[PDB]
Amino acid sequence: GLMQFTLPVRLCKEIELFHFDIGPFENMWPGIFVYMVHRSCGTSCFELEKLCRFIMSVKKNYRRVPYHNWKHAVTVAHCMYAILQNNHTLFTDLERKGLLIACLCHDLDHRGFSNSYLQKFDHPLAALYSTSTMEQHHFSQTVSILQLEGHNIFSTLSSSEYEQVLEIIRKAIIATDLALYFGNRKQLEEMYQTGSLNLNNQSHRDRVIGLMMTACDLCSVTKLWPVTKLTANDIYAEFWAEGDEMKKLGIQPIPMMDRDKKDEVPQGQLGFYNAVAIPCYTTLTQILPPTEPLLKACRDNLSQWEKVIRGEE
Ligand SMILES: Nc1ncc(OCC2CCCC2)cn1
Ligand SMILES: [Mg+2]
Ligand SMILES: [Zn+2]
Repeated sequence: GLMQFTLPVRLCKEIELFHFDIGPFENMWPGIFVYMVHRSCGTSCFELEKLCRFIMSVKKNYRRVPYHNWKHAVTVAHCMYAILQNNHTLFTDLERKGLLIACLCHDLDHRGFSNSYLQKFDHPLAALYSTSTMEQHHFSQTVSILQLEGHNIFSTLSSSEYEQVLEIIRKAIIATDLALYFGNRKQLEEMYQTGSLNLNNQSHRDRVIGLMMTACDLCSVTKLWPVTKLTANDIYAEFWAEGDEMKKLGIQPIPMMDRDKKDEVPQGQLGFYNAVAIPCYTTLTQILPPTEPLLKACRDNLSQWEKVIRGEE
């Protein structure tokens, strides 16, 4: 285990920043993830042969969809890495191990369709899992890959630590269901403001990890404008495909998913930053002050979308 991963100078420096873009070279993404695990967790956290086999099976189980693909998995993992590196002492050994794996696995086998579309289509997964449909599926796929021979990266954990890490991963992946975020953020807002937020309270830790998962999952809105703007195209490529599939079931989709209403995109992003993103990063900055650069970048991107609307770009 004297084999370190190193990145070229520009990446070695920029990877520490919240707004890092992992770049268009797919073959560098595994090495970027291993680099992050080594610095975030330690060079001993995982057996490298097992980790590499885990990563390549996870990659194979992401689909070639415009947005919810392998690049998203690694991008979301990198956002978690930056949060963990700016909040060193706040998180246990198992949490750091668990959360980067949770982020890598959080959208496993995504087909580019919302929980709503599965329900309206009457997909088998909607019968198996009544709520957080895709998210229970992502966690199921995680456990499946973990159970493949030579893929159990948690092998050296005790039985109790193993149940703990798999519970961190399960709660973290379920928390990426945006329908759960609204209630979770509201509850964290109340607890921070009334002064009852207690990081020794496991149910409180769970909620804070939940908000971090939402924060990492939405992190396209916290990049530099050229990345945010170009990621928005991939996000909308999926929304519009889903809108088309709604129209095939004889259902008018919400306007955000209707490709006849592309003109309304900039105003839809405004609503989304105001309703979801800004509140998310505001509450996260309150609980974890060193994540402030995410809120700042989100506010900058909101300002850029206001400029699109005024015809200034
Ligand atoms: N930039 C961005 N990122 C995520 C978004 O999700 C939109 C939700 C509303 C219904 C579908 C999910 C939107 N815009
Ligand atoms: Mg998801
Ligand atoms: Zn995601």
